[PDB]
Amino acid sequence: GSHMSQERPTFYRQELNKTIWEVPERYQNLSPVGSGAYGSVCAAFDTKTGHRVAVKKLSRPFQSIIHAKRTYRELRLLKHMKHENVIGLLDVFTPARSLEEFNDVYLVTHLMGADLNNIVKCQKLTDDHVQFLIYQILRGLKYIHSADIIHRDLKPSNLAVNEDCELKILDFGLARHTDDEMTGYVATRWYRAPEIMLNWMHYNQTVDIWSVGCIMAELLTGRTLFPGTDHIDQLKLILRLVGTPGAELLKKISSESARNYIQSLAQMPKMNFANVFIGANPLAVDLLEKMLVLDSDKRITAAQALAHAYFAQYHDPDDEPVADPYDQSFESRDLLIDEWKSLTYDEVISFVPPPLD
Repeated sequence: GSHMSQERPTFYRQELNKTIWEVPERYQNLSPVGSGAYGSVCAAFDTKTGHRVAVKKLSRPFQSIIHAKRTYRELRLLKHMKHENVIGLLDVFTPARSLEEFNDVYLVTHLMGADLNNIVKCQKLTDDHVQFLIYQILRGLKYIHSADIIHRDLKPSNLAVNEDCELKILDFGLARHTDDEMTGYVATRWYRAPEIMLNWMHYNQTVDIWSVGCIMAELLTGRTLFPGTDHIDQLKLILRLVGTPGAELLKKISSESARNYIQSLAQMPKMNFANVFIGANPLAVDLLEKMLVLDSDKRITAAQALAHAYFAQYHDPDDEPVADPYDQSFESRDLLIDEWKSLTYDEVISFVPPPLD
């Protein structure tokens, strides 16, 4: 038996954050929470499940061809990610009755309550919290990478945490397929892998591992590991810890006109990690040493990291699932702005509500 017919939900309008929000009657009790450059966010009561959700309104998704393509890609990635430690798409909708009426896009996700920044300011985390937090990031990351995707912007504000210390990776705005000639700018300075900052090489998924290292270091010490004030300070901060790279490694990671500058620097050896993270669990220190290396070919992977002894209390190889490969073929097409928009419209319309369990 098949459905011949579909019933559009009933929508209602109200003013929130200086604009009219128009959402299905399914969502009630909307109130603003978050503000960002691209879309305002409201908490809401999801009458379908009885749980609180975040509703993000996108009003500039197709402003330009660049915006439009990025919106399409991001929605496909969002629709793809189904994993406990990765943000899921509970719903996506538009009030538009047709493609011609289409502009605003609303995304609905779980409302977590805090991000990792919040958590850090409110406590010094125990080694157990750290184990469990980083473990979950890595479990989510193994899944994301197995989809052939690089997150590219892991940082505390992109990590949602609840009261029970459960975590989800947020924000796929900058995420890309590994095989891309990378577009988009990762603006985050403190958590960004050196090879990305140098903008010289086609980098790999281990850029996200670097980020995890910076985050873990920060959870252990209670302060940002590499809080550079600019590109130069950021570099010197990093080389101080990890030691200046051999000449060979240099060739691959920087342009000559950068390579030359680096060499211009006073050379420094790799620091003793135990002294930087004094009183940290020795296993944690060992793992940091495997993450925070300049050579991306030697950097430990997510799947490897999960099997590291530091996670012995949590590691379950039978419960660390992988994804289907993401198909990025449409993103090689050269399309006009309206065509990227029509494609996005298709993705919104074809959205399949997750089952209730």
